[PDB]
Amino acid sequence: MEVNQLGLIATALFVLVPSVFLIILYVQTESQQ
Amino acid sequence: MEVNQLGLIATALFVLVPSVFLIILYVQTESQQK
Amino acid sequence: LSYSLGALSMMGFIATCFVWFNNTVYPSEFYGPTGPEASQAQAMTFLIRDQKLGANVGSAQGPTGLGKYLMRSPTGEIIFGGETMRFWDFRGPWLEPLRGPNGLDLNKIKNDIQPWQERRAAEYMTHAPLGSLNSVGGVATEINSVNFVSPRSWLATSHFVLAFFFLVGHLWHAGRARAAAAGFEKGIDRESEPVLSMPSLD
Amino acid sequence: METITYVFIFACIIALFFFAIFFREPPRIT
Amino acid sequence: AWKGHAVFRNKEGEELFVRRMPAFFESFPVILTDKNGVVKADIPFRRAESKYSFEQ
Amino acid sequence: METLKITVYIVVTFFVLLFVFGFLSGDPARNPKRKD
Amino acid sequence: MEPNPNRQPVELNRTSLYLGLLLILVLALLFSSYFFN
Amino acid sequence: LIYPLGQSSWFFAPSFGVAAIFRFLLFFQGFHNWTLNPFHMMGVAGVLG
Amino acid sequence: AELTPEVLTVPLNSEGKTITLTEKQYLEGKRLFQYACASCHVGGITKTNPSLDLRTETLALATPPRDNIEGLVDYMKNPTTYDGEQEIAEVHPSLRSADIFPKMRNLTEKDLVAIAGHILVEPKILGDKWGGGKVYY
Amino acid sequence: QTLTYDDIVGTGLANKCPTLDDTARGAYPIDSSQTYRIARLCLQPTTFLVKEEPKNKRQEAEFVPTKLVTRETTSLDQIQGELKVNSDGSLTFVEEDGIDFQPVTVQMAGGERIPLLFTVKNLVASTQPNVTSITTSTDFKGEFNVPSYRTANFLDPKGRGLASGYDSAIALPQAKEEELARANVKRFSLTKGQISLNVAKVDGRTGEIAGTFESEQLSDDDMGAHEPHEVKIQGVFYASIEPA
Amino acid sequence: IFGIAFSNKRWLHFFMLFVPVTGLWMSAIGVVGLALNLRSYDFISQEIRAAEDPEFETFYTKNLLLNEGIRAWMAPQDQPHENFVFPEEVLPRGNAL
Amino acid sequence: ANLWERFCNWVTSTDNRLYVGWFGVIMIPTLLAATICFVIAFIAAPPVDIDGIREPVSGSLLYGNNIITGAVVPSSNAIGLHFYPIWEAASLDEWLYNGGPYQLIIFHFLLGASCYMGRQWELSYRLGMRPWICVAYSAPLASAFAVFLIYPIGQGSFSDGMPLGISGTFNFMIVFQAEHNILMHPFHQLGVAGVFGGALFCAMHGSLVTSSLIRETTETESANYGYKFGQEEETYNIVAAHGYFGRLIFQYASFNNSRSLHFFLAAWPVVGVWFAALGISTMAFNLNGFNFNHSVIDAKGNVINTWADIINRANLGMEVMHERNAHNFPLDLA
Amino acid sequence: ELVNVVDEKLGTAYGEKIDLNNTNIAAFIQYRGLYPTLAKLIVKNAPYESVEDVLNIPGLTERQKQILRENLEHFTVTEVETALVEGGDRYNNGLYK
Ligand code: CLA
Ligand code: CLA
Ligand code: CLA
Ligand SMILES: CC(C)=CCC/C(C)=C/CC/C(C)=C/CC/C(C)=C/CC/C(C)=C/CC/C(C)=C/CC/C(C)=C/CC/C(C)=C/CC/C(C)=C/CC1=CC(=O)C(C)=C(C)C1=O
Ligand SMILES: CC(C)=CCC/C(C)=C/CC/C(C)=C\CC/C(C)=C/CC/C(C)=C/CC/C(C)=C/CC/C(C)=C/CC/C(C)=C/CC/C(C)=C/CC1=CC(=O)C(C)=C(C)C1=O
Ligand SMILES: CCCCCCCCCCCCCCCC(=O)OC[C@H](COP(=O)(O)OC[C@@H](O)CO)OC(=O)CCCCCCCCCCCCCCC
Ligand SMILES: CCCCCCCCCCCCCCCC(=O)OC[C@H](COP(=O)(O)OC[C@@H](O)CO)OC(=O)CCCCCCCCCCCCCCC
Ligand code: HEC
Ligand SMILES: CCCCCCCCCCCCO[C@@H]1O[C@H](CO)[C@@H](O[C@H]2O[C@H](CO)[C@@H](O)[C@H](O)[C@H]2O)[C@H](O)[C@H]1O
Ligand SMILES: CCCCCCCCCCCCO[C@@H]1O[C@H](CO)[C@@H](O[C@H]2O[C@H](CO)[C@@H](O)[C@H](O)[C@H]2O)[C@H](O)[C@H]1O
Ligand SMILES: CCCCCCCS[C@@H]1O[C@H](CO)[C@@H](O)[C@H](O)[C@H]1O
Ligand code: OEX
Ligand SMILES: [Ca+2]
Ligand SMILES: [Cl-]
Ligand SMILES: [Cl-]
Repeated sequence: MEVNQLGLIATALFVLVPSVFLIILYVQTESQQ
Repeated sequence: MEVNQLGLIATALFVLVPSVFLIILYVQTESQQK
Repeated sequence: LSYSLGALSMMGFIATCFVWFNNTVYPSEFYGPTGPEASQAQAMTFLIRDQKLGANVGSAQGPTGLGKYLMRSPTGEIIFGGETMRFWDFRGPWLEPLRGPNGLDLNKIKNDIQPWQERRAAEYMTHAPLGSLNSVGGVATEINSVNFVSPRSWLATSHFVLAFFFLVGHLWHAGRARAAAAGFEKGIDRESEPVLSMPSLD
Repeated sequence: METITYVFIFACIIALFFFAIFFREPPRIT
Repeated sequence: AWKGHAVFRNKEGEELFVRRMPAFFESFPVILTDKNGVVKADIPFRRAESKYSFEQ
Repeated sequence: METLKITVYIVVTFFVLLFVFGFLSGDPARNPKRKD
Repeated sequence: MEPNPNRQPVELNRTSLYLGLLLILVLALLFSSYFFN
Repeated sequence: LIYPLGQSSWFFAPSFGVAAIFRFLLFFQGFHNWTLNPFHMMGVAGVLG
Repeated sequence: AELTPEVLTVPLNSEGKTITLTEKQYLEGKRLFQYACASCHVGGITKTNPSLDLRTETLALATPPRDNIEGLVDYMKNPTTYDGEQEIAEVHPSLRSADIFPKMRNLTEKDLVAIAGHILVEPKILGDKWGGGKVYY
Repeated sequence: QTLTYDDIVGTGLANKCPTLDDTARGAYPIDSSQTYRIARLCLQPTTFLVKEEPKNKRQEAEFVPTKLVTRETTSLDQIQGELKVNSDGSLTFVEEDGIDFQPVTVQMAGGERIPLLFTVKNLVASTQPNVTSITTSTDFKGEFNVPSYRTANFLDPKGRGLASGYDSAIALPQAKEEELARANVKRFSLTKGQISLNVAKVDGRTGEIAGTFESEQLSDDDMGAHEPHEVKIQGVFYASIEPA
Repeated sequence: IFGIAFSNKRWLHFFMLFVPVTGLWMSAIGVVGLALNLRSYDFISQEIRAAEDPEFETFYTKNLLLNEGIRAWMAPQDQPHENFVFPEEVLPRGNAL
Repeated sequence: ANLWERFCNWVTSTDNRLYVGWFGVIMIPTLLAATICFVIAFIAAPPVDIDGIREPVSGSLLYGNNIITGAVVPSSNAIGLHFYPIWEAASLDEWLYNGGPYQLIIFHFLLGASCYMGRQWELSYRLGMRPWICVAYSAPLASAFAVFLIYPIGQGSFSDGMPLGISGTFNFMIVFQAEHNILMHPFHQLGVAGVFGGALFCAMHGSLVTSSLIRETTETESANYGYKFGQEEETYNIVAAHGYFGRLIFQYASFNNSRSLHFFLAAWPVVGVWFAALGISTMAFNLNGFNFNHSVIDAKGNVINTWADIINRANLGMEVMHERNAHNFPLDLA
Repeated sequence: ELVNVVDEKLGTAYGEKIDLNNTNIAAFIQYRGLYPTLAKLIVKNAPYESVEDVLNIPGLTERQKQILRENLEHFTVTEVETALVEGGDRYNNGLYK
């Protein structure tokens, strides 16, 4: 199908950028105290 | 130019995945009890 | 009481299907045609009309490639075409004279359709059980003119509603009867809360 | 690539269910 | 490039005007009227009872 | 297909029997309070 | 249930972060031309 | 307010009535394909949720 | 706009005589048409044969002509195909076949005139809606 | 011993042609002064073969087996027509009417579905000369018409058709039309098929015959959107011959 | 029963505010787009495939045909200032209906 | 004890991380079967001839769909209400063409979800709870029965059941409006009151409890840490919340009894959705929404349109276009 | 060049008169006396090399011939178009009201 060629990286960064933000914050909470 | 259409996401994940691995490890080191 | 409520709910669902499909103990002379019946009667009506005009209804190919008037069921029986293909299990006294061993019989269709069958098919096609809550007969887009909702629709809808609420009543009273017999229908005893004596899930 | 993407996201969600259920932070009466 | 202004005429030589698409419509029929808004030609959907086809 | 049909019939029968015999196995008594 | 005595904290100091990001970014600057081809 | 202000006139705002609002729903389906819109879908999830 | 005597004036026969129906006749005609005919002819179409409608222009080209009171009254006694060639009382409601179409059993000559008047007046009110089908709803 | 509709319904027998016993090896005399008709012709397909579309023209393509996916809806039946005695003693069946077509979809290895209008519409089929009696050595060979699988009102999923529908790709209002012409302009196919009927059994007393058939015809071309496939249909047939 | 459960009553009741309030806010953003006819009307990849392949059909293309019927059949009376006159022959209709 | 007793004790055990129970022994296999078939079909099933006219509709991702357009497509109109298990097909290829996955999925789902409801009764009993959470769940459950089973029965075909997909759902809704004028039906209107009202009261209750949380935390921590799981004291001041809401409207329009309040929160959406389900289930037998087409007439007899007549024009557009190759005769009678 | 043959036929006499070789049978209702008795005979005995050949239908009564003679001005004949005559479409072409 003739899909938008930027859709793949749009979807990938849409997932990865906020997910890694949350993982960073979670892991550094676990490592506290 | 007729570049490989996967080159963009290949480069983006090549940077992002290991960089994020290191940032996770760094930040949780800083937050450990001093 | 809860046992009987479950029984009556089941019976209500059964009666709903009885009045919707069965035309023996709910004769169509009195209750109107069934939904399947009226749809079959429409196909019969235009088969009769177009055949009178000269159409060879056995060899007439419809737009999809299926027969416009006649086609095969998934097991080969000759049945009416169009959307009424779904209703080929229908049986009724105005239609059975046209049925032979392999289903609807083309020679009987060509030669043996009587005026009373044309009348009954026209009557049932135009009293199909479709109509509005304020009793405007016909499809939802039809204009006001005909005051009609089939008794089959009134009886089917009313008894589904009642059967459903009686299923709810069964669950209500069955669950309450269990809780009352075991002694906690009024709530948890603060000094004897069962979950507090159970091991943690994790 | 579209189908892979859709099925990948779905697979991540199902894995998330597994962790959210069996590796939840346990509820503790304080 | 502009192709130029299209003037539509029927076999009797009357000028006809294509009904323009309003912004609301993703798609729109093709209907031609005379200067007084009377329909004179169109592109039919069903053909069997067409009266206004460009061919006719 | 015939083997599939027989297999499913056996599977369904198995689980239905578990359901029926399970609820016949003194279910009112399986509560935290009064057992009767 | 009893905790696992083999667990260890993990560390990455700031210099190692900078060295690692330099490695990743320079590797990307090098290989990206071949990814686009 | 915003929707009719973007359109040609107040005419295409919802009229204040039961059947008039139903017409508004069906207009949005036929002209805007509003069921396909992910912002409507999130609205549905929020209301039903 | 009003339901005037002019609106209620319709052809009595093929020879130029008119008859002016009363408002009570018009109301009776609407009631009787719904009672005996609308199950197939709602809005002036024909559900079991949509090629033939009740438009006045269609009735005028029927054989014998049906665009007048006498023609319509005769049709309800002894209906024919559009070319007049076949009598169809056996499949169309009529006084002749009131035995098999029981709703015709109690229709009087006065009732048939009212039904005929309804069929002729209604397109004068509704225009293309009469016999137009869903396109004009 | 005579089965009713309720005996047959749902069994699959309604899609099967009548058979004759192994004892039916007789001969049915033809009176050259008598007129005859076929009161019932039935064709029950048992195999659908599709000719593969090869990349190499030096390679001779073969007919390969297929899987029927539209169930027991395939047989032609209740067909009738004149059975003429020609001056040279050959017989010619002229098909008049009947359930003489079935849409059929078969599926090739790998998933490609092949719709066709399996048919003997307007069949004219003749025996060899000097057929004084129909016997197990009698054969019928003839041609028939294969009209478009969809008729002229059929609308595609974007609403385009021949006698109805849009005449353009309305979802692409400013696309160039030339590349879409084959999909936009619907065309109605009409081709010929060929069939052979091999008589294998004859009941001289009843005028019934049965045997095997093979027919060849083109499949659906989707109202001109793509090329049809060549199909070969094999099966059994039954016919009842009567003085007319 | 479900695998997860609330354990914090303050979170539970904040979540009850958050969910419907956020949903209505999202629907409002879509309507702001429709003010400008900035619709999610089509999937371009679907339309390109369907235009070239008259056997390709999904529920998405089926609903567009419904929309086309809605527009043509309701517009003359619903938009009287446009003075639409759509001759019978141009109205989109399937077979028979 | 004996193996059957130990088995029964494990099945009904209150200590399993997920409760099994006797309803669960039917629920778990049926829901796994429906889930696995759904996922595989959604990804990889070939097109399905939903309307029995040899016009297969593609539902799966690999066959050209995205998440929004994809579906598991209902079984063929040629099947109608006939039971079409895998072993009734000559081959899987035939089963797939005719929409076999849809019947397998909805029948296993409906059975499994019915057992989910019974399982909610069962665990409440084992835990010493009151029993009626399962009655609240009967409202969405009845709605699923309405669109997957009752509507097909009334119309005579599973091809008219709701498709298992996002755009297929919209298709079902639009066709339903054309054929039943559901928007003008009071049971659907009660349904809307139920879900609009449910969302309203959800936001209301959430906002009122959140507004009266008792101060237990500092400015730099989430107020949620002010509540501890299992504490005996209430975590908000219901007297303050009622004092607010009773002044927002008037005193007697506000709940001061938490039990009354939460009963209302349960009953309003549950009853409204019951009527929604009954709307679909009775329009299944063609008792349709109010029809006021040409209800207003002037002194001569001209039709004076109302908004109902405009609705009618939209419905007609849906009617004449839906299933554009399936109707040969002038009336759509099912 | 690809051509829609029905649109093409609308530019011939088929788009102006009742084509005895092609037109669907309901068109004979336009004129007095043709439907259904003559209309059936005309469609059954089609095609015709000229309009006047309709008078040669075997079995026509003298009154039927008179009616046909009065209506020859409303008839035409063109080449049989497969797309208009297959599917029994001359007896029912999928159009009602
Ligand atoms: C508003 C309340 C209400 C009303 C008005 C009705 C009304 C009706 N119901 Mg419904 N029903 C209801 C609620 C209601 N129901 C509820 C809550 C349930 C449980 C969900 C049901 C379950 C139900 C079922 C299962 C059926 C009905 C049926 C009917 C119809 C026939 C009733 C009948 O004959 O009963 C029977 C009467 C009795 C049992 C009393 C005794 C009758 C004796 C035995 C008769 C003997 C007759 C014999 C000829 C005499 C010969 C003697 C000889 C010597 C000469 C009637 C329209 C029937 C129907 O038509 O289905 C659509 C049907 O099958 N109802
Ligand atoms: C099984 C029960 C049943 C059925 C199928 C019918 C069917 C019919 N009735 Mg009868 N009738 C009934 C019971 C029933 N009735 C009862 C209980 C009474 C006493 C009130 C009557 C008195 C009666 C009269 C006086 C008339 C009829 C008429 C009719 C006909 C037209 C109905 C109409 O227009 O409804 C209109 C529709 C409504 C009024 C909608 C009802 C919606 C209710 C409120 C929904 C209820 C849901 C549920 C029960 C509530 C649950 C609450 C929840 C929180 C648990 C139709 C054949 C008419 C007729 O034509 O007679 C020849 C007529 O004039 N009926
Ligand atoms: C599953 C079915 C479903 C669900 C749950 C929804 C849910 C929603 N729809 Mg969608 N819709 C659907 C199907 C659905 N829709 C379909 C199939 C279509 C066809 C495309 C639509 C077409 C549609 C349109 C055209 C619109 C919606 C909108 C909405 C949102 C309305 C929120 C609201 O409460 O406004 C209600 C109104 C308010 C909350 C405004 C404030 C009201 C004040 C406070 C009232 C005060 C009253 C006062 C006291 C006086 C009372 C007097 C009394 C006598 C009456 C909500 C997300 C609306 C939207 O997206 O808005 C952004 C909208 O415009 N929908
Ligand atoms: C093979 C493939 C690819 C298959 C996929 C096919 C397919 C079609 C997938 C579907 C894709 C999909 C999911 C689409 C939906 C997309 C969509 C519209 C998303 C909306 C996103 C969004 C941000 C919307 C904005 C509005 C919003 C915030 C909505 C949130 C809705 C939401 C999560 C509501 C909560 C629902 C829910 C089940 C809550 C459970 C809560 C719970 C455990 C209560 C139990 C409970 C109650 C008590 O009272 C107490 C006291 C306790 C203690 C307790 O426990
Ligand atoms: C220029 C000029 C003239 C100026 C004059 C200014 C002036 C002085 C004015 C004076 C006023 C005056 C004289 C006249 C006023 C004129 C007038 C009549 C205006 C009309 C305004 C109007 C139409 C208002 C309508 C709005 C209204 C009353 C809506 C009622 C809605 C409704 C259904 C309410 C309550 C029903 C109900 C059961 C709600 C429960 C909801 C719910 C579950 C809440 C959850 C909940 C509830 C609790 O309860 C508590 C505890 C908690 C925990 C909790 O979760
Ligand atoms: C398919 C799934 C894929 C998953 C993703 C995998 C992520 C892999 C991430 C690997 C990143 C590792 C980087 C660690 C970087 C890092 O931590 O370095 C510092 C580290 C020092 O270690 P120490 O023993 O001092 O420990 C300190 C601790 O805090 C480290 O954790 O040395 C090494 O790791 C030795 C090898 C790397 C030496 C690399 C130096 C490169 C110099 C710059 C080169 C570029 C410029 C060239 C110009 C010509
Ligand atoms: C028979 C077995 C049935 C098992 C079915 C599997 C159920 C899966 C349930 C959700 C698991 C993931 C939850 C993660 C999140 C999680 O772990 O939450 C756990 C959380 C626990 O809340 P607490 O009160 O303990 O947390 C309080 C404080 O920690 C907040 O800081 O629960 C909620 O918040 C309930 C409200 C959200 C409920 C979300 C429901 C989502 C339903 C699924 C929707 C998406 C479907 C997409 C399909 C493609
Ligand atoms: C369906 C069961 C019908 C009912 C009830 C009534 N009519 Fe009818 N009508 C019906 C058909 C199938 C036809 C065509 C018959 C044919 O083969 O020609 C008709 C025709 C008429 C006509 C002639 C229309 C024309 O254009 O010439 C008239 C005047 C007519 N019908 C009147 C009429 C009246 C007054 C009725 C109630 C008393 C009535 N019809 C009932 C089908 C049905
Ligand atoms: C569909 C086919 C099934 C039809 C069965 C019809 C029922 C006819 C009688 C069957 C009786 C079943 O027998 C039932 O199972 C076993 C057999 O000892 C018993 O065993 C049970 O007893 C006690 C009751 O407190 C339970 O706590 C215990 O865990 C359980 O093992 C049940 O007490 C008995 O009632
Ligand atoms: C798309 C790319 C994704 C890449 C994802 C990479 C994931 C990397 C995960 C790193 C996990 C770190 O694991 C984390 O280790 C720290 C110590 O280091 C643990 O922390 C533990 O030790 C520290 C330090 O003594 C204590 O202060 C703390 O109280 C204790 O819990 C955490 O309990 C654990 O969660
Ligand atoms: C683990 C289950 C994987 C799902 C299997 C999908 C069906 S199998 C699939 O069928 C296609 C269509 O016939 C073929 O073209 C393809 O070659 C084949 O792999
Ligand atoms: O299939 Mn689905 O939709 Ca219930 O209506 Mn008839 O059928 Mn079809 O048309 Mn309309
Ligand atoms: Ca031989
Ligand atoms: Cl559709
Ligand atoms: Cl149909």
